[PDB]
Amino acid sequence: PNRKKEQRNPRVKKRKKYEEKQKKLRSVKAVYKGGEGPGGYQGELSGIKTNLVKSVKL
Amino acid sequence: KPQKKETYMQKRAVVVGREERKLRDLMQKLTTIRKEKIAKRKAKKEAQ
Amino acid sequence: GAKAGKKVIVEPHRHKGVFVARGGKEDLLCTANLVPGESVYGEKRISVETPTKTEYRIWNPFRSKLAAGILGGLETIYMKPGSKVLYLGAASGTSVSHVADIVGPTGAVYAVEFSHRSGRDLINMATRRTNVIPIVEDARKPMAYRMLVPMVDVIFADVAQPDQARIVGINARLFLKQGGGLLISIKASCIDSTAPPEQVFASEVQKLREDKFFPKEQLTLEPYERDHAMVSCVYLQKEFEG
Amino acid sequence: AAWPKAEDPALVQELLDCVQQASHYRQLKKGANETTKSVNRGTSELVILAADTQPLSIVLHIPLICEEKNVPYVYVPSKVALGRACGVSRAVIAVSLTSNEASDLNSKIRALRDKVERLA
Amino acid sequence: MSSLRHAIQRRAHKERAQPLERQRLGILEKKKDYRLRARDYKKKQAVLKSLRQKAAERNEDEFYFGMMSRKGPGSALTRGKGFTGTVDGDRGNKALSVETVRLLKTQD
Amino acid sequence: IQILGAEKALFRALKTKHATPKYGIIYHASLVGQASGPNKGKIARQLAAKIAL
Amino acid sequence: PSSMFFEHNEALVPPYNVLVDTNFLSRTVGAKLPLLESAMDCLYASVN
Amino acid sequence: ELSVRVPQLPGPPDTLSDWYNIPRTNLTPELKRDLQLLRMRDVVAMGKQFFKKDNRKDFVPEYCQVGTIIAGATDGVSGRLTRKERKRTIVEEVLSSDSVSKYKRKYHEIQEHKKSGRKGYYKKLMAARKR
Repeated sequence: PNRKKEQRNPRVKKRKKYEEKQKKLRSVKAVYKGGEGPGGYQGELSGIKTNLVKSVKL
Repeated sequence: KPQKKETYMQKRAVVVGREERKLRDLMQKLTTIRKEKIAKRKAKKEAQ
Repeated sequence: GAKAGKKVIVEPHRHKGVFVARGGKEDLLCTANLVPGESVYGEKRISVETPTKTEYRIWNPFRSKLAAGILGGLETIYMKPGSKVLYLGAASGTSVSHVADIVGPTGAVYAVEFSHRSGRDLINMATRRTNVIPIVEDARKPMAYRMLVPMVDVIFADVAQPDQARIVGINARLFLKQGGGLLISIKASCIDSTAPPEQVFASEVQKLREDKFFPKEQLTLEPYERDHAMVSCVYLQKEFEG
Repeated sequence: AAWPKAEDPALVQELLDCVQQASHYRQLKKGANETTKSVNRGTSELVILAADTQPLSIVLHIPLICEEKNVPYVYVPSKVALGRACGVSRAVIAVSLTSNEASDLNSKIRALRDKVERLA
Repeated sequence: MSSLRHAIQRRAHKERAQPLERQRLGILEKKKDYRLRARDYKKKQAVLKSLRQKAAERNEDEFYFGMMSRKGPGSALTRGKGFTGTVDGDRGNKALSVETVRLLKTQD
Repeated sequence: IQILGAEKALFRALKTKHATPKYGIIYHASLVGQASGPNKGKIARQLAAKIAL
Repeated sequence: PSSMFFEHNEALVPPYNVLVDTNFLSRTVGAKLPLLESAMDCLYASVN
Repeated sequence: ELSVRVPQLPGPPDTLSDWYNIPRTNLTPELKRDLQLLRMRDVVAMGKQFFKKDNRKDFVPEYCQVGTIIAGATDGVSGRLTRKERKRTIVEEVLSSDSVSKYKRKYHEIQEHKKSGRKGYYKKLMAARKR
């Protein structure tokens, strides 16, 4: 069968699989990814939702 | 039934300005793009 | 960004005393300014002319671990307007101004700082706000300010010490009501720099439970600070007030 | 004026050796304004301040921001030695060495800031 | 199975179009478009069959209290040329008293 | 003279077919401040006419 | 929770915290088997 | 000393006592446009910045107050809107911003996709049959 240019090299495939599984991780949990930038605090740049409790209830 | 004569409350309506018509047109365009985006997201979630 | 002159609207948060000001491309968090018309540390503030004296001040989550925890989504922060708050680790009084702006004029914030130049900054901002009293003393020895602190309702603890749980344990044994709320901010790299942070957080929670607290919530405030946690616990009960 | 002063017995030289290691690893900011900007941006893990500074108010203004952000700070007694350890060809009076998520320098950073937190 | 088939086993079969000498009549309806047409017709006939059952099994002496605040569908004789079987609804307008029209005309 | 000073609300209301303001500068006189209710607007009318005279 | 990369717990590094159940404890006394020594010989690491 | 009292005897709250008296929403048409814009702020920044999907049935909250950012004393050269950009509402700022042509382009693509086969198409088919 016809296979992929990604599949002909086992390192480049495991590079692209890690880049997309590190990408799927940001959509579940929250990564740190640097604090405030050099510009300062431009607001919570993607929404603030008030009725959402995201703490592990001990 | 769609009314054919023009009522007095339609005759006495103020002609709206230019800035308010620009805001009205912008709100129309934003609401349509929002409705299309919501329908696409709901179709993708129903497929999943 | 959130430039000066943009129009925002200011709605109440789920918590009491905290508001969220949303507008355009950036929603931000704010508290009602106690002394209007002047910023403490050069923050952006929000003026609304009611149909003058009403101003709101923006609460930086990268600067203050309480606003980081509120944006993380704590279930409660225990400080309603009119509740006494003992702040431990009141370094220079930046977040203490926002806690005092939460608890309002009828509350009181007993801000304990140990260092002296941070004490100068704290005495300046407590000259401005008449409900925060400044206490320049070591938080490891709460016999120094037992004349000053009455039985408070909430303890905030933002000390970065390895003996943090013992400090908070003796301070809450001396100055906390039955069923007393507290929020402790744990920094894993300062508690145990070798151990993983989840194990450090579980060990600190277990030490609080040995020091008679009942922990009820815990969040790792991750997009604002690395390896930090905020643990909410109630002293000597299971419910908060009674 | 500099109360967390480092003492002689192999702590100043451990500090300057870790400083040189971080300067090779490119994880180090030199000079008072760069230390101030690194602490205010919060990336700082530890900050070394010279104590032989002509008038000391510079390395007195840095500990206020360090105490507000709760990062460790410590005074070494020679700005000439601090500049020689960094590799500058100028005397450096303030050095802040930052944090990265993956290194082997961070073990030296952690042991050093444990010793500094015991010094305070 | 699915691994026991080549790519030429997997290759799609294309659809023919309407002939170019006949393209003015519209698109050539294939099974998919026919399924859409049949679904719409079966749905409309199901609604019409339920409406015919409801019009057949109708009590001639029924009395709801909306009949004192609605105008009935009438007949072609009573209504006239403008007779649809639909009950006419209100557009929201109302006959307006003289004091309020005095106020509105002073404003105009 | 009844609605001198209330001209912004006046011309806003006249151009949008709202209801015009009842008084202007005249409101902070003495004699319209004793009334209460609709008698305030009635006394504003009568006082403005007497001011014109 | 932090230190969780897609069902891989990065929080567990030695010294391993091991919770013991009553079934495991009764059977590790029944099999003439020392508890901490066999746990250390299983994990090749210091357990608490 | 001690006077005759004034007798002053003749639903939902007006101001919140726990939130330092935020007044109830005077639901003006400009505030209604602003609130529609706030629930559609994902569409405004066209995919460059996505937002938390908060979708209640009523977008108008009970207590609001339209305010203005004053000033951060640390940043005042580029974190400050100029005089020809400090506008009255939020919708006026969105319209004075760029990418209004981008909104119009996306609207016309949606309009073509929705006029794709509805009734002008059938009028054209009927005319081509009748010719």
